[PDB]
Amino acid sequence: MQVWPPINKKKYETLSYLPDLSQEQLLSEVEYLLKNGWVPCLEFETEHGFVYRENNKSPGYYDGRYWTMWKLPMFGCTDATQVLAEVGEAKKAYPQAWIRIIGFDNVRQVQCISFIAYKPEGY
Amino acid sequence: ASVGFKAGVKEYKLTYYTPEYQTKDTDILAAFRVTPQPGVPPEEAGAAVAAESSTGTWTTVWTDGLTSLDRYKGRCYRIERVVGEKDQYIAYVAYPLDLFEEGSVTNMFTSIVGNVFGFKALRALRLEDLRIPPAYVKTFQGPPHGIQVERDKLNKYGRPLLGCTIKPKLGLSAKNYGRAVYECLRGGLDFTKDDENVNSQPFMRWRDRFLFCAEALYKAQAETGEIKGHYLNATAGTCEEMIKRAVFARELGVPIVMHDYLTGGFTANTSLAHYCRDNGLLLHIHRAMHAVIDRQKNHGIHFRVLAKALRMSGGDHIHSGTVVGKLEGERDITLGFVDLLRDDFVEQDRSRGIYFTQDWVSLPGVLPVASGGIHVWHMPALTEIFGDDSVLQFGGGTLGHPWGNAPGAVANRVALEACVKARNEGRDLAQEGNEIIREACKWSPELAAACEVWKEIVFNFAAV
Amino acid sequence: ASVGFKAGVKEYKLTYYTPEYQTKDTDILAAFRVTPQPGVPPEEAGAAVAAESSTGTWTTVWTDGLTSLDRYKGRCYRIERVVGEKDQYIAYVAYPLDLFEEGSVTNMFTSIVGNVFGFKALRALRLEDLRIPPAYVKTFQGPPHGIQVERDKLNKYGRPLLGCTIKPKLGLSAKNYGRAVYECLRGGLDFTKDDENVNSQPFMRWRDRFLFCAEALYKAQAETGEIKGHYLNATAGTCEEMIKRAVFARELGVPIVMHDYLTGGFTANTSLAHYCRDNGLLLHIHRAMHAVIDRQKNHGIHFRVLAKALRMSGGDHIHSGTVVGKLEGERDITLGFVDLLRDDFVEQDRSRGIYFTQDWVSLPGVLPVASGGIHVWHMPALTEIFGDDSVLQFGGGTLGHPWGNAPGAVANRVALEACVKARNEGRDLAQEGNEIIREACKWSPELAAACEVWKEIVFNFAAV
Amino acid sequence: ASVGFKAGVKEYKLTYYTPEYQTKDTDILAAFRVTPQPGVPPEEAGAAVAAESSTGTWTTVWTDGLTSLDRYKGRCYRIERVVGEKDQYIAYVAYPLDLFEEGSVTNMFTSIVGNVFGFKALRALRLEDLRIPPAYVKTFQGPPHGIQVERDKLNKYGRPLLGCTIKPKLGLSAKNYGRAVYECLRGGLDFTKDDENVNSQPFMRWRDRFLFCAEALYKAQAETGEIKGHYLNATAGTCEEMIKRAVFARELGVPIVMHDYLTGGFTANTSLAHYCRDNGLLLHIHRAMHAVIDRQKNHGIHFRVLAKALRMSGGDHIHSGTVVGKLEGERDITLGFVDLLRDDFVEQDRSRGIYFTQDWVSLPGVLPVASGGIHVWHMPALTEIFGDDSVLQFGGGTLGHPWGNAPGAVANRVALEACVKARNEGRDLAQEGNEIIREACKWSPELAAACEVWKEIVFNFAAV
Amino acid sequence: ASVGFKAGVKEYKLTYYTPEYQTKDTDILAAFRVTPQPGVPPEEAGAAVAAESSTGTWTTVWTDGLTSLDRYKGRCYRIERVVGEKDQYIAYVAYPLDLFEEGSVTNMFTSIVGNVFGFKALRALRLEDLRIPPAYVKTFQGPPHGIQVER
Amino acid sequence: DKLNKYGRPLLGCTIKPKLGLSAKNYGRAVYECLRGGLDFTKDDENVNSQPFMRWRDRFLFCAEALYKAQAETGEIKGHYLNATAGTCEEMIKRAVFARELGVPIVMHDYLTGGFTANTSLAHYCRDNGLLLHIHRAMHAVIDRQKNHGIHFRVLAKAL
Ligand SMILES: O=C(O)[C@@](O)(COP(=O)(O)O)[C@H](O)[C@H](O)COP(=O)(O)O
Ligand SMILES: O=C(O)[C@@](O)(COP(=O)(O)O)[C@H](O)[C@H](O)COP(=O)(O)O
Ligand SMILES: O=C(O)[C@@](O)(COP(=O)(O)O)[C@H](O)[C@H](O)COP(=O)(O)O
Ligand SMILES: [Mg+2]
Ligand SMILES: [Mg+2]
Ligand SMILES: [Mg+2]
Ligand SMILES: [Mg+2]
Repeated sequence: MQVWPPINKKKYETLSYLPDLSQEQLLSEVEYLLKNGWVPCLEFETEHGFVYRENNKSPGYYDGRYWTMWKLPMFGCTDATQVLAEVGEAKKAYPQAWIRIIGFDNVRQVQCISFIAYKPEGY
Repeated sequence: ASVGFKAGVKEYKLTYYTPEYQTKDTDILAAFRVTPQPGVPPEEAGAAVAAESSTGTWTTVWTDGLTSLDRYKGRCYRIERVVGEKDQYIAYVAYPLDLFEEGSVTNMFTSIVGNVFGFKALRALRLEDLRIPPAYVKTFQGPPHGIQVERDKLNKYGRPLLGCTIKPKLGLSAKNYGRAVYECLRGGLDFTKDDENVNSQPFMRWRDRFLFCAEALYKAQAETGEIKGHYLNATAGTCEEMIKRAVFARELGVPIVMHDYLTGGFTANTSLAHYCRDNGLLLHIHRAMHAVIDRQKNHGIHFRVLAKALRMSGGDHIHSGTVVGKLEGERDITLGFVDLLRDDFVEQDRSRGIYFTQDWVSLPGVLPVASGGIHVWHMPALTEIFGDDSVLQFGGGTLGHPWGNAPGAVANRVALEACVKARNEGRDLAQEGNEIIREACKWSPELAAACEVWKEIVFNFAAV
Repeated sequence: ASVGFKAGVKEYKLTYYTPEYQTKDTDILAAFRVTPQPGVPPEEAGAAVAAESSTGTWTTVWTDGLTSLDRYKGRCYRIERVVGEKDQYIAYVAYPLDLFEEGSVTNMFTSIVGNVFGFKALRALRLEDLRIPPAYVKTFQGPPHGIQVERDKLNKYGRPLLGCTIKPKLGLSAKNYGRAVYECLRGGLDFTKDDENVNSQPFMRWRDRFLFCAEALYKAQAETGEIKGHYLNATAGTCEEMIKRAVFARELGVPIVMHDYLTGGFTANTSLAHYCRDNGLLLHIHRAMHAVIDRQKNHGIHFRVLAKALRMSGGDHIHSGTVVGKLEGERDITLGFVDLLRDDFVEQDRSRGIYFTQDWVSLPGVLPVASGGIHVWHMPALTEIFGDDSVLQFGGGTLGHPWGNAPGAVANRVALEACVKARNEGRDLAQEGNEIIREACKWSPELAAACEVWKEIVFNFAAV
Repeated sequence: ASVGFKAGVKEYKLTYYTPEYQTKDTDILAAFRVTPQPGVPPEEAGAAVAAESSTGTWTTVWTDGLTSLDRYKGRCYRIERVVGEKDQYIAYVAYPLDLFEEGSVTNMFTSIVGNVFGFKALRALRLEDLRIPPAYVKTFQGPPHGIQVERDKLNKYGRPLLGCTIKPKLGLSAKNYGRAVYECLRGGLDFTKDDENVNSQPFMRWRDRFLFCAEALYKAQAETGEIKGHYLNATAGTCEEMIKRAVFARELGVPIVMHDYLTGGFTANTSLAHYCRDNGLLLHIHRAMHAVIDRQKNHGIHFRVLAKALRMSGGDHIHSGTVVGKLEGERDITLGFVDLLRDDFVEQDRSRGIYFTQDWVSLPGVLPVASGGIHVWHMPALTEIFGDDSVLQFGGGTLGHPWGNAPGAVANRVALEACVKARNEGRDLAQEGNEIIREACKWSPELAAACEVWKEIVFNFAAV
Repeated sequence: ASVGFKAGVKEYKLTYYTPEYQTKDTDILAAFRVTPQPGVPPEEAGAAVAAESSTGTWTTVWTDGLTSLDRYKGRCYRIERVVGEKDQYIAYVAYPLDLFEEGSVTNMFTSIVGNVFGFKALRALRLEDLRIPPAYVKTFQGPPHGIQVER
Repeated sequence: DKLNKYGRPLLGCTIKPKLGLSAKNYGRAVYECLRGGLDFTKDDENVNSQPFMRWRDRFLFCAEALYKAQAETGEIKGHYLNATAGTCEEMIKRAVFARELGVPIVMHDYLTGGFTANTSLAHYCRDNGLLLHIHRAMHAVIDRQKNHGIHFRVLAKAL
């Protein structure tokens, strides 16, 4: 029997409960996204790794959800490899950034996917 | 008027059996599965169902001449034999728009299912489907929020949302409830919730439970760094009581409340959906009492209708069944209505029990919830049958884990991420299912503990 | 606590089957008629029904040790074979008081009927009766007024109250609705009413209907010199809507409103009863949708329970059936729940379907209403079966008379006063029925006209 | 009716003395201690007390025949001689449910104690006990929260909660009150409070005191790291004023308020309990005026009744006496009603003055408070007599300490924790009392200072 | 999305002129009487009127790829010459129901007539008729009473 | 004085596409414009509450986003929240939500709404401290032709 620790296990939604994704593994993801028609997009954050509630507490309001867009959604791209590139490209420049990869379904307007591509040091 | 008033009885057939009829795009159509009484021609049974459902009674009344039944009469425009079935048919009835109060499922239900199910001339009646026209759909608010906004709010994408019903059903204290909540949530569940009969009782009062589960979910969200929520049950005995509770949840900043739509009722639900909309709470619908109506294939109302009705009155989530767990429910049918719950347009598909094309003219879709007697070993199936746009709930399956809630949570969260990646890498949750969680059981101590425990459990029993 | 937490499934039987059990005076008791699935021992079925109805789930959860299930567990204290019946039994379950939220039928139903009807292990489940303890009865308001104050208010003694449903069902304009109303009431009917599906529609809007029916009942009351009333349907799509209509009836000073409790919902009904109580409006309950739940002898809820549920929620009138007319209903059963509806104490009598002694500790009683496909020739029977404390309604039976409403009203008033005196002189409504009205038909022109028209009609068809 | 109306006086005896009578589970029963007037046969006395308390007057009125007194009459079903007592008896009276307005102690007391205490035919009367049936208990809300939730909320377990009444009684300025409050609280008391006659006066106005005491408990809680609270007195002259203050504490976020239930009244009390319930404040009741009713053994109302009355109206705390301090109270009796305040079921024990078994059907229990003239050297006894579930208060005993409030606090805390461990180690608070604190005074400077000052004080005087 | 975001201006004609289009029974339809500026092909004027009336602006914005204009774009599905008339035409436009707030004429007019009458490219514009579909009609209360009730 | 902005034109942007963006994307687009250095972003005059995005949802997210952007830049930001609705009750009701969010400006299409509703809104704004931006939709229907109508200088005086 073991006590799930109460202390350095901050999560990042989808896939954050499996072991660190290998680049191959990560590749599978961008691959899937693609397979489906989602436009891949990147957003990084260097200051508020997690939601807060400083400006408001009404129901549904949480500060810290929005992240910074890395360049633009790569519409038309089909090179899984090219987005991966980008990830590399951003840890260079924002080494302390948390970087994530998302997938837009433009017909439904929902982010059909999202998985963290890179935590900064000590996360 | 026109044609003298001639007092006296006449068969229904004469006015409500209209095979001639050409449905209007604004008509409400209904597929009733009728089983008459011995000497009753189907077209009479069929005409009674349509008459006594719209404009007519059992004898001739002069007043008809004051208006015009051609405009108002409900009409049986076709019967069909139920292949390989005991004098059982499909009577199709069409109801002109003018007959229904806008915005009101209550009204719609009062008409279509008001009195006809007890006719002496019928021995059993069952409504299978209703075609809601766009002209009627546009008069409803529908879900406070729907799938996309819910995701957008909680910031959660790609994979089923996970949840757990605290147990025991009744008997836990305000405080234990909180404890249990926090413990399940920090583990990695997205939501915990009140059992559908946890309202406000001598053992635990709603205001006490609400205050402590708020404390707890807030603790669990800070800890994990992932938005959490606990469904707080607002079902009450009076609308005033009901709103009053929803109002507190709002005071606390919590994100979702819950309501037993059938025991509460459509009139009360509709009110809560409006209150949620204006106040920004997500509302979880629980379908208690439903199987009282939707089980027997020969009498009652089919769930696909109950489900439609809710996307109309209001709800962000609705319990859709599990196929694979403790309560009844077949796969094809479920698939059918789940599309009725989430899609914009659903094409007619008798295979799956959908008798009419449903166009929802952009009414928000509702997130189906898979709950009841399901565990770790079902993960890949649920994942398969339902897709990411679903909520999967672990009651027994969370508080039932050998090391307690936190661990029991972690087990499920891994089981599912596991299945999700298998899927994404291209594995086949249906064939390859079993290895996948089996595989993951190996790398996860909490997942393992789980696997061992519920390995041999299934709820195979020949369905109704 | 005590006894190590030992994870895993176990049969329901181990905790919810307690034939040992001695029911407490404050326990809710329920007689369910269960039909298991082939390999399910009744005592397991029965315990599943009791566990999944009170405190347990399908596997073992440590939290139970936090509280004490001996205090809270729902328990199956006996099974009985349904003599001469297909593996069908009467599981009897007992629910401790502590489990139900005071004043809430919503909560009671959520528990007793929430989920058990869809268990895979069962194939059919039906609730036949519920024993409400005085400790729980006392937590309800009950009817806004009840039999005595309603007669006291309307000033009406010694005979059934007479009423009529305006027809056509849907389609008449506000104005025509009033005309029809005035005409029926001036004739001698006590009441007229909205058809359960007349709410607020394009053809006729609620406030216009209410305004003209007031004008009309006021006309007829003045004319005849007898207090008149028109049931104004407050059934709406939101509680706010509902209250809002109730509030205008109050503004016009009219004496009674009406509500479809089942399509509306217990939550909304209770709120209306309260409002009616505080503003002194009598409330007429229309049980639309009920036959979807109460028809089949093997699955569902029995009306006697629906009937009970309302006397708790609140209603001054409830439709009780006719035995003799257009919809299903048998005499003994009926007599059975009619006593459950009006009397203070009702002794158990399996003959009549009453499975438990019901003590109402002075909750007011509700006036049963006999309606649907009844005419002049049924008078003596109805009078017989129901007695003075009933409302007998003539829809078709009134607007279908060859000389219109007024005369058709007169027709029924005479027929009934006819039967009442026959009765009082000592004639025998059951043997002597037929001559009595037959004799009257001879002296009354309006009555005559009626007799001739419905002479040959009856609705005999072998019951379900 | 039946039996001609025969005008004129008759002895009570004829209808209200019914030794035949078999009490019903829903009857309210009362044990009155009567002392007739010389020529009054007890069974007359007894029937006067029962008649003039339910349905009758002094002469014969015909109206009685309109209704049925058998249903309604209060009834004296047995007298008993007060062994070794001056023509004093125990008349036992039974009141049927139907006579009391639900939720209203006001109603119940208006009946049972309304006029009989002043009959000329009696010379003294006194209510000793009342049996509230579960069917009447379920109609009350009872305490806003109760022992469990209060502990759960404040996070306090295993030992009596400690508290202090700031002194002087009246004359301190809003600011000084706050000063004194922080100072008591930082020392280790859980609660400080308003003296029951501290409302709003020229020397210090309620809004001013509330604001400063908020400042101060917030200081003290920060400092100690232990939830603190200060009873804010809401007793006022009008309900409007009263709620208005209740409302301000809510705005401050403070956790408890207080009310002198007897000088305020039941009507206002109950309002307050409801307000507290819905807004989450804990209510402490202060029994000012009670001794006006409950001291003499021959005339009045016994506190066990006043105490029952409160657990019905609503209170989280109630003062229960000290046995060992400045005001009257004997140990057994006390033990007796303390159980009546906190237990679920209390078996009848004439030893301890309990004349009837009392089932509270889960009403939450109230926390008894021990106050007035108690000090360091009483610790062990109080702890003995009351148990962990008690509040023990040190007014003088705190602001009476040689080094001021903080130290005084600390003194009592150690004294009590001291007692608590001794108890837990298995020492005998009763035999071993005295060493225990004596021992600790040795290790605690603040505690010592204490011991020295109040060593020789006791309040032994022969009780009433 | 799909098709790279390519910055810069483009004629309206490219997306708002769709003579192909089959009107849906829930579309709001509008008959505008357009009179272009000298060098403006009616099918441009007509597309300008449809675009600046529903979903677009004057240059290319990437955000379009976030949603899908085929669902939302307003669309000019026919032009007709005003027989015996000074370069004047009947542009017909179709607006999908999803675009209008229920029950709000204020919303409906804000779209259909909000900015188009002032385009530089047009010298005169006039709304002649609007087809309101049953699905939008049922979202209005309409008159308090109407002819029968009043009578 | 309020926004703390002096010497130069204030800069602003209307999010596009006109209709069809989801509450969430609107917020995204808003933060992104704002962080770049625009003072204000705003609703397109026909952005009220529609099936694709409901007013309460947009208000909540645009609040998140301008609050992000202002933090980041260290320069007061605002996003015109459109309050134009079908009934005064609805209209004020939205006005009221912006007030609850603490946001600094709202907007109203004064001509399609009307003067009666406009004035109500101005009063509401006055008393509750919101700045109101008026959008002149429909105006060209009145003010273009040189021979018939009302000249905008009048419409402008009227406002
Ligand atoms: O109370 C229960 O039994 C559950 O809460 C699950 O607890 P477990 O997960 O421990 O079984 C049920 O899924 C729904 O409540 C049953 O209904 P539905 O068919 O409508 O989902
Ligand atoms: O709508 C109707 O058909 C009635 O209005 C009667 O009209 P008629 O008198 O013209 O038939 C019915 O009695 C009740 O409404 C039927 O239900 P119940 O069995 O619940 O009484
Ligand atoms: O005002 C007072 O005298 C007290 O405040 C105590 O102050 P000390 O602690 O300084 O005496 C008394 O406990 C209660 O108030 C007296 O009554 P009760 O018998 O009901 O507890
Ligand atoms: Mg449940
Ligand atoms: Mg009817
Ligand atoms: Mg005091
Ligand atoms: Mg614009």
